[PDB]
Amino acid sequence: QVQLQQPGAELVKPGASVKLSCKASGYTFTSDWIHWVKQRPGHGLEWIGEIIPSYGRANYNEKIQKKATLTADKSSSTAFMQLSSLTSEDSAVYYCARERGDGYFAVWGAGTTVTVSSAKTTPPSVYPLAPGSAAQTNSMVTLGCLVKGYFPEPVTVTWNSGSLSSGVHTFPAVLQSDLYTLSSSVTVPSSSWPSETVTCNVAHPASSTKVDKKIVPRD
Amino acid sequence: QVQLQQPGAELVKPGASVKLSCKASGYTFTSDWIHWVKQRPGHGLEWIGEIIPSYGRANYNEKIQKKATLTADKSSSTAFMQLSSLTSEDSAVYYCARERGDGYFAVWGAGTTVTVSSAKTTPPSVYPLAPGSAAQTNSMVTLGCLVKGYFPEPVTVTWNSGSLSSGVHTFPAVLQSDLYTLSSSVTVPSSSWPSETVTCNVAHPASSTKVDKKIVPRD
Amino acid sequence: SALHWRAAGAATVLLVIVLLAGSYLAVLAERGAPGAQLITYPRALWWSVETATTVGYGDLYPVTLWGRLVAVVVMVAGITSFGLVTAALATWFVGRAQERRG
Amino acid sequence: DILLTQSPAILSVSPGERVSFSCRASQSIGTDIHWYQQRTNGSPRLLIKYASESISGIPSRFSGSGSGTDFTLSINSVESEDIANYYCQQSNRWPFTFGSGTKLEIKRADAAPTVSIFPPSSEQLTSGGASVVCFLNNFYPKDINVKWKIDGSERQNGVLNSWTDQDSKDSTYSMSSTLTLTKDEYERHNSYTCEATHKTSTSPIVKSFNRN
Repeated sequence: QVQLQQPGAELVKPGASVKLSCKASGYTFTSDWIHWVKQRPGHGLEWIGEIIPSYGRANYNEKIQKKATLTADKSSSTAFMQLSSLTSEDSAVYYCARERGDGYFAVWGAGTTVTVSSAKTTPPSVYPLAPGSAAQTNSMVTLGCLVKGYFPEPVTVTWNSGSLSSGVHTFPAVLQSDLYTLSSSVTVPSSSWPSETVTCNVAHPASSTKVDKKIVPRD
Repeated sequence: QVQLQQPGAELVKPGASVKLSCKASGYTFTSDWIHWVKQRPGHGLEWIGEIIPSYGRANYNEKIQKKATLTADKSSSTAFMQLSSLTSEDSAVYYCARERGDGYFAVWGAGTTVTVSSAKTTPPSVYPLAPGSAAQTNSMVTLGCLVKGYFPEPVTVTWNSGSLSSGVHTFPAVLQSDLYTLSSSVTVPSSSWPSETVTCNVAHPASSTKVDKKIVPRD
Repeated sequence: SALHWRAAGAATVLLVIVLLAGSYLAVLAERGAPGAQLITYPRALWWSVETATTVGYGDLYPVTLWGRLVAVVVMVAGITSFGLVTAALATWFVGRAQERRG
Repeated sequence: DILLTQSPAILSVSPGERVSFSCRASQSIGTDIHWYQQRTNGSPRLLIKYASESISGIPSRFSGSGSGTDFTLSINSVESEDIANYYCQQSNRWPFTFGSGTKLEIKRADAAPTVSIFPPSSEQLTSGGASVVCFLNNFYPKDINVKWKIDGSERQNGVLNSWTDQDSKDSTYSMSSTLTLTKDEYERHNSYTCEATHKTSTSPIVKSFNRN
């Protein structure tokens, strides 16, 4: 089971602060250290700091402007990272990771996507992508779903609640007028559809929404 | 006497494995380590791994794909190297060497030529090379023997069971249509031949054959 | 049993506790200090032993104030423990020699 | 603090070939180096610890070597799933530091794109909007151009494209091209066409559909 639980995303207005959480399960020792790593889009992994929950002492990267403050709640096995007075430079995915005091990160959290923007949150609209009536099918058929008008990133798209993985491509979002848009592609044998149902599941952490959109052939 | 005995050669089909041996004689201590070194044609010496027979522990070069597994039989004073799933990259001479736990290889085995090929084994045909009837001799005469149609390498050519060494050249084999060919040259005083017999001895490890060919003047 | 043996046993157990506590506390003290090497528990335990025995190879050592204070406690506990075993051994030989006489 | 250098930043290799990633430390760190793999949109994954120690769950293909200042992460016979970013990390001195990362690229056989065009949904039109989506899937090399034509006339306004990174499933690339228009603009045009021009063919692959 997932050892480290982190929220999917956090939208923060410039100048404001946010407190990220990392909930641990699995074996826990008084000697465990919880680390936080920052990763901006298209860039590498940057070490931020660490904390030992059993004692509460925290250390921080001295080489970068100190934006973080680490704390830990022993009773809920949750580690926290307070980031304050943020700017666009602070937008990135923040991972938490567990180190058994032996130097390496055995396991990582899924990461929390933090977005620093003045824009307001907006859930995505999911539209179907079924072939036109004149498209000729081979032994395989390609279907899809359009996910537009959402903010901030990210959104998670799965097909048939995750049971359908092969032949799936989900394209990177494009930003236009403070809103993101992307489409996801799925290919199944032409014979299996529509007899066997095909549905995409779109989850948007920032708006706490998750919707399904069944793909059926055009009239 | 030869301290380390290794078979001359081993032919292995691609994907198969082979177990090389290194039999030690001479002083033997519980503190001796037997090392294995690989050398591809025209290249340097590459350390593969080591084993301490008295305990049986083995260490291996971590920097290269691990093809070897070392074992040792205390009763027969023989060290073994199991090479598995070989490709043409594994064809080379493999030496075993003894180290007295003081860092250097005091003595080396003769090496085992390992050939990875789909071709079948074939013993060499040895033909004489005597001067034509019109060749004019000076104070020295050059004779020889042709060794062709063998596979795999190597073959060892000596003259008069090794007693004749000066004035001898054995040329590198040439590969054509999955078979090797080479000739060996010998020069003796023109006066001494044919009164004193001259014979070449050709040994081919892979076929377990060793033949002699007396060189006599043409009719 | 006799006092010197009990004290020796007690000193040994105590020493082991100081090595364990010291290893843990050294890492806590040293992380946060640029360049510190005494920062993972397994080698810190090794470090604590070579410190308690007074070998001090120099492969590992504390650079911070608290790591050094922890080190001093480890040193003194180690010296005291082994000194106490020596003292127990002396007591044993002395008692026996009296016997050999009467 | 220890600087970890990973060069080259990108490595292109052919399938089944052995590959080696380099990581150099600014000073000697014994074997206190660890390797992580991070696939697109995924979290980092421990591959090797202390330079050469195996992690359960990781394919035998992965191995590490080195000590001192020079380290290597190797993969015997690369396959599509190995496409990702690779990072080294040291735990010799405080603070722990990460290498700058190396991207793995696989050079497969050329592949023509599978093109699919999609008409706006009834659900979207109901909101006064119309998006025509075209997929250019599983092609290689990644260089490709898409052109939109409405009623035979090339259209450029309202078009946004998106390219995936090399796919860890089959080492190919894919691209989406979305032409967004108002319900009105969409109602005053008949045919919409998507054309893909790729190295694999002198002639473009075109897909169209009529609004009727």
